Amino acid sequence: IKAICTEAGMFAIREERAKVTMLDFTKAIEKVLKKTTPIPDLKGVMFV
Amino acid sequence: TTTVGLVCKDGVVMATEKRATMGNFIASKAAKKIYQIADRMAMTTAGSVGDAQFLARIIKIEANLYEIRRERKPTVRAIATLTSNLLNSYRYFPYLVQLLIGGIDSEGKSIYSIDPIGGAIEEKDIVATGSGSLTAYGVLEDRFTPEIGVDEAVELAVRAIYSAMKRDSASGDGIDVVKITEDEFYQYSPEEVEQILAKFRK
Amino acid sequence: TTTVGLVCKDGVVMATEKRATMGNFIASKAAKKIYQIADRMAMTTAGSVGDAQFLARIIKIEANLYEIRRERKPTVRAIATLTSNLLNSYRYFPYLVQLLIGGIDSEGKSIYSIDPIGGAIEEKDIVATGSGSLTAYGVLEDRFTPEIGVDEAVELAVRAIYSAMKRDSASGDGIDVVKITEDEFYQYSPEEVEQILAKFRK
Amino acid sequence: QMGYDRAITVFSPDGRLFQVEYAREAVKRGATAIGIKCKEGVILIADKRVGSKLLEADTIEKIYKIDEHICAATSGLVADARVLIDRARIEAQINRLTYDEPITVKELAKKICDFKQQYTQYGGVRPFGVSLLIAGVDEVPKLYETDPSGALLEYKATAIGMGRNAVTEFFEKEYRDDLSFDDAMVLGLVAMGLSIESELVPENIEVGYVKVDDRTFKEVSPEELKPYVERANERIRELLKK
Amino acid sequence: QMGYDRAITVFSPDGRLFQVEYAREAVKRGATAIGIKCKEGVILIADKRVGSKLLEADTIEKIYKIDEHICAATSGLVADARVLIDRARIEAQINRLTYDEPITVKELAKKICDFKQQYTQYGGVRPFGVSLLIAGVDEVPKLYETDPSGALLEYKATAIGMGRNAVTEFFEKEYRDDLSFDDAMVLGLVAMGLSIESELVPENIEVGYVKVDDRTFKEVSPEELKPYVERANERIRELLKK
Amino acid sequence: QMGYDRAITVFSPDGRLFQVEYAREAVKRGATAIGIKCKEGVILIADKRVGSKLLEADTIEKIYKIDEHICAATSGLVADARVLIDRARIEAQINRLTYDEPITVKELAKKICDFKQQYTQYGGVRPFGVSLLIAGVDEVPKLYETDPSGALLEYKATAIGMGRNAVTEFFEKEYRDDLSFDDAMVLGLVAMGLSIESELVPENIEVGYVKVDDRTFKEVSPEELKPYVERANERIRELLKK
Amino acid sequence: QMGYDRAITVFSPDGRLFQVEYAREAVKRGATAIGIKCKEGVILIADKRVGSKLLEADTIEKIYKIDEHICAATSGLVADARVLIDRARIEAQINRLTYDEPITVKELAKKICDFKQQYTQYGGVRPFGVSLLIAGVDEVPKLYETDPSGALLEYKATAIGMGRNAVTEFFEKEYRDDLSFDDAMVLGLVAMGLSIESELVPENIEVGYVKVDDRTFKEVSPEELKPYVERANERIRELLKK
Amino acid sequence: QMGYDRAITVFSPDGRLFQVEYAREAVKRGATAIGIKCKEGVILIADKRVGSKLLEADTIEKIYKIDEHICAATSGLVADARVLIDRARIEAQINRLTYDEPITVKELAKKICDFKQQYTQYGGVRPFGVSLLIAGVDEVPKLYETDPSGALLEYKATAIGMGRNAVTEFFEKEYRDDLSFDDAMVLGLVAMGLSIESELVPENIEVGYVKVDDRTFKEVSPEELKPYVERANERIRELLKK
Repeated sequence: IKAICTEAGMFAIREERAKVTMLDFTKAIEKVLKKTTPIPDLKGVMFV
Repeated sequence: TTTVGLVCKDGVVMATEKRATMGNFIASKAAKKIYQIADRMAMTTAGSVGDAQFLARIIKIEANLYEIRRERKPTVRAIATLTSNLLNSYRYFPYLVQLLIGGIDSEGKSIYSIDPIGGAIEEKDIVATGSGSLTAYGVLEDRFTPEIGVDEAVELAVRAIYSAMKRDSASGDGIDVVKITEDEFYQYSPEEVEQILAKFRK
Repeated sequence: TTTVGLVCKDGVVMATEKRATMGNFIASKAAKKIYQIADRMAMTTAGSVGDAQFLARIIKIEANLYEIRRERKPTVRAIATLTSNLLNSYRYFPYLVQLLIGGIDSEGKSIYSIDPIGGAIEEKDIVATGSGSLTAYGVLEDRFTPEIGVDEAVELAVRAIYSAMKRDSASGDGIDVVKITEDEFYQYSPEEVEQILAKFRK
Repeated sequence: QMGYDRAITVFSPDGRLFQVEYAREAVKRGATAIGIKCKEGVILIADKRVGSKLLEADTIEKIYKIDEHICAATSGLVADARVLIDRARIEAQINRLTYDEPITVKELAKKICDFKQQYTQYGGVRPFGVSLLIAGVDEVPKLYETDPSGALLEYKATAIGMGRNAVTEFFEKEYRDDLSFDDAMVLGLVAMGLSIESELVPENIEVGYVKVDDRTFKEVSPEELKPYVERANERIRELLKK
Repeated sequence: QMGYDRAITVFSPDGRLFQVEYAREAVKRGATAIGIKCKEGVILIADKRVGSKLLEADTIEKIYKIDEHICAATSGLVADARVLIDRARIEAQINRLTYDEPITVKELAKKICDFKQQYTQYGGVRPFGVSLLIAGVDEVPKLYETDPSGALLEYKATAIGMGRNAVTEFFEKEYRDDLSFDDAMVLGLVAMGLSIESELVPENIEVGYVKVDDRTFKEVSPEELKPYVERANERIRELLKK
Repeated sequence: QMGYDRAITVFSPDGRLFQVEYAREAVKRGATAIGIKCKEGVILIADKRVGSKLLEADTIEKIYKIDEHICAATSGLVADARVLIDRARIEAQINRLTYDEPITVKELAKKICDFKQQYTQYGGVRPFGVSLLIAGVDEVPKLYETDPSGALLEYKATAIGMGRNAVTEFFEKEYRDDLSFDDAMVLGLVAMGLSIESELVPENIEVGYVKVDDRTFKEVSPEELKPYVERANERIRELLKK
Repeated sequence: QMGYDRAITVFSPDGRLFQVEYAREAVKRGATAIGIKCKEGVILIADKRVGSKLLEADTIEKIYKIDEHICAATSGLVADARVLIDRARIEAQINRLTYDEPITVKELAKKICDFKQQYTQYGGVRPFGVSLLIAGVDEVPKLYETDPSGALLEYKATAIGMGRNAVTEFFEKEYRDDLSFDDAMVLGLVAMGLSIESELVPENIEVGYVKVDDRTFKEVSPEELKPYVERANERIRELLKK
Repeated sequence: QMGYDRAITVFSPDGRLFQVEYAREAVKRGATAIGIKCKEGVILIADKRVGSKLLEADTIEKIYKIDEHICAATSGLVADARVLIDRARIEAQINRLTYDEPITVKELAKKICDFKQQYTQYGGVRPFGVSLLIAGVDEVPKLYETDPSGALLEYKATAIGMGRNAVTEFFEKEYRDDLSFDDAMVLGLVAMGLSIESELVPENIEVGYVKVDDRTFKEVSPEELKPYVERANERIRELLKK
């Protein structure tokens, strides 16, 4: 939770704002998580 | 040995000899050759006694089994096919018995004959099968209309087995009439049938 | 028993006689010997009733299966060869039936004739098959036209069978004709055909 | 690691056959297909988007005839579909032989469920990792979903595969049990668009149906499917703006 | 480790087979079912509420007619249920084939039990992770429960599935052998009602029974079901104040 | 740790099958069962305090009829027990079939031992975790124990199940060979009461016995049990005191 | 994937079966083979190139006659392919036996998929580690691809093997449906030229085809080959100047 | 890599099978066998060199007769050879049985690689791990290498065994398609001498040959090897001065 709030804080900074909005948090949940375990792969071929 | 079947408007009526004779030998004077297959299905067998019973039991077992698996009442058309399939597959154990399956179902009324050599044919609203059949077809057809009630049908049914019995020296005086009226499944049994033919005197 | 066939330029018309007679003994009121295999395919049997009924059901069921498979209705030829192989596999069950398998496909109109030792053979003319067949050929062959419709084939198919009936006491009465106009599977049924033979006698 | 997904015979401590929830995931990754049950019939819509245009644009098939009154559509391995459908089509034709009766959608469902449960129970042979939709009209419209483990679940409307999740929420709101044939069809086509996140084209959908009054299976032809699509694209676009 | 649990051919060091011990909990993962016995017959109640709007309100079923005078419930895998009850039904009808006699309530559950015992000893196959409750009247009512091992225990009121813990505590106080058919039926509905934490609706639960007068299986339409559900629901409201 | 308890095909270098010794410990998690042999009959006493109040009085009920002079109790998997007890009935009636001789107990136990050794030798399957007490009067009263392994042992008092260790010690003191039917029957009841740590009543045992003179299985009735219970409780009370 | 790739009985947590994905990689070990369908016939070009000049270039060949109007090419094991295609001759012949009909290319593809699928299910056996290109004319041109799983994909310009990646790229850009038999012939020689990344000569490559006007299989003699390659060469040089 | 060489059923991540590659390593491990084809025949030479002078000079044997004009010679496990060539002989006779025709080197090669592949497929059997160079005259001389994989390849001239690479690099330079019969067998003695790196005597090589002009397999005696043996030696000495 500390990492979400710091990371959300990174979006707010970029966009030049003091306040953290709703969009920034959900963006931080997506950001942090994505870089830790992956999403691509795969569709058939043979699994279709 | 002979068996009859006719389609009533409000029912279906079929009949069996309840005493079967061959030579001077009588096996039983309470021998079943009339089979209750399900609640409003019946089977009447002409041909051999023993093979009748043995085949006939398995067909009961099927009626239940199918009804449970389908969540519905079985059809006549299912079981009509089935007997014949069983009979063709076990021609190493052949059952040399001539069946008549008929009755009432969701599909409606119809009477199928199954040959002792397999195969399921449909008869329009009359059927006879056996030794006494040749005469019997005409006996029924005299008073057969499609709007004949159940009561007149049973009268009518007796007269065909009655026809056979005098010609041959080796038929029974026992008789069972089966009524299938979709409200009862009544088995008239020798006594009740007897007095129908005591109008016919003998 | 006798069945007749002729190959028309607008379909296939084949005909059968129901009722199977030993000499004066019939086994039932009527007896299916006309099978609808598909809306363009027919099977007309001369032989035993039971053996034909057993095999016919089978044939119908694998016809449907092959349709799905190729997504492409079975040929007259394919049914014929299927049938030869089914009869030789089951040559250990005593089935003696002579078959006429016919219809319409993309290669034309044809009938292939089957004997119960195997075999399918091309006819694009006249084919007739059974115990009444020799007399039957007298009618068919002369009055053959290969410029004959399916509508003059029915007039002819009656006359051939009618003549066979009057020269065998092992044929019954129950004449059905089947007609395959390439748009349907028409069965005339006993009644209508009876009237065509009334104007071929008194 | 686990050793409970080594084989089917091994349950996890969780009281789960871990290897059959993994056969389940096999369905999800493949392309989507939707059955939509109304009282005027049943509708079956299934993928043809697959590949590019180096493939046939009429690549075959997701919409298998089983009988002339019963159809099915699939997700999962279409290897496992090819054999499973072969067995289904034969299983149905056996019923017609030995009873001369069309098999009922429900009774068919039990027999293929039993077939799948044979490989599920045995350890020396892997289960199927394919789901089956069986939609037909036997004498009322009926729709089942057959699970990879041989389980039977009856649905009001269902989809399986990739787009399942999008459909679940969408139908949760709009679908009614009292829909028209026209309505239900157009709507499941709206739903099929959302599933693949694009407009339809009739070359990217194969669509079949079994009607109540016809009692027959018929596959809707690409340009006879085109006006339906045409009224469906409006809605799909409306919902992809947001 | 521990287990000694990757096969059934290996006993764990505790004298158990973990494989069978995980399969007994696979019942608890499954849907609840409730059995209750009285002396005017034995009522068997099964939860037909599974899913929500996406699933049909009639999901099959879960309370199968096994014989004419015998029914059984299922809990555990839907998939395993499907095959077990096919065999069970075959065996019940096979007894009449060879004897022409009603199969005993006690003996039919035994021969269901033997099939799974088979699957406990051969390693090539897993045991079924399913429990049937076997309810009937042979000529006095009898209630049994079948276990994933093939273990057989005579019950007089029981729960299985989700409701396993709940209903036992509930029946400690409530249950008695002089309840009437009606008081017992109603007591069965409350007991499922604690299991799920909710008031019941006769439309999403299926109830069957074999009475003693009839000795024939019957099934309760949701229309007949209404008054019972009504009497049941008052007590369920009383539960869910705590 | 070792592959030696991880297969049933592998002897340890200790020259022991640990799988068979963990099948061994499958018996001990079954409820107690005791056998007493007297010169006047042979007596099998078995728990029926098993279960809750939601469980029948006559709930297992271990002392199944095998023949017309042969009963057998069990401890272990109640599943695996039913098949061995069933196989015991067939083997006995086979003896009756092929010779027309009353089933020698000794040979029946031998024939169960060979049947159980098919499952011990083979590794694709597993040997039953049940100990049976084979007892009956063929010509003189006899009592044996047949093991999970399928090994023949002669006993004249023994116990099997969780009560075992207590009862071995009790008979090492008490058991005698100058022993009368009533005394025996009292004595073994004494022993059962130590096992359950609590007083007996005729509703928490079943006792079967096979007389010499009669040469038949008979179950003792609860009313008939009662005097034997009363006499036995005197010693139970003394020995559960210090 | 790490312990879920040691057999074929496994499903992985991805929903993929990694043992089947490793079999697909077996195919890319071998060389490219390419098929084209145009409206006048279907075209099969196999690589026949030798890896040493001590071989004879007539056994690394891919083209096999299967019926008088169905040929097919291969990539994968050589070993597996020869058995796979001796089966496909027998299946095709077996259809002629019972129907008197040469096998539709669509049906033949469905049969041999179903054969390959049984080698995937069994854990006693590995799949066929091959993909095929089945090219035929039934009445109108058809071209289908088998995957090593036994899945079926209809194609219309295609390849398998190593050079597959480049041939896909090639037909993405170049291939249109307005091409003649000659014009499609040249494009498949150009697609083979891209993938080996050098100029061809007609002794390292073999062409078979099926036309619709002749409705037969023919094999292009080396004599008839030179002009197609001579045109191709003109265009293979241009891609070696990119 | 471990676990992709612990089974024959396990395809590796690369598409290679390291088991089968290790069976080819088995073929290189053994003794050498060289096959040479010319237009007048195909001459097959095999190492007859022994470990000791305690072994009978002819060790049974290095060149089998399979048909009347078909021989093969061996490299790899000599164990596997016994059964594999036995099987090969029965097959060459079977074709004479059922067509009354001598089998062709394609079709004998074909049977034997199909038979190989079947035991590569199964995981319950491991394949033969020996390679034979089958030589014979059909309409033309033919020389085939049957690989332990189950692959056939036709050669102009070839080698297998430990000396394989040496004799492939040699024939690349020397081999031409003009070589005489006598100069062919000599050229294969030169090859043979290179592999072992020792000079030849007729007591450490075995030559048979297949003549077109006789159309029969013949076995060359040491006596009738002697001129060829000296001639080849002059050249063998020169290669070991290089």
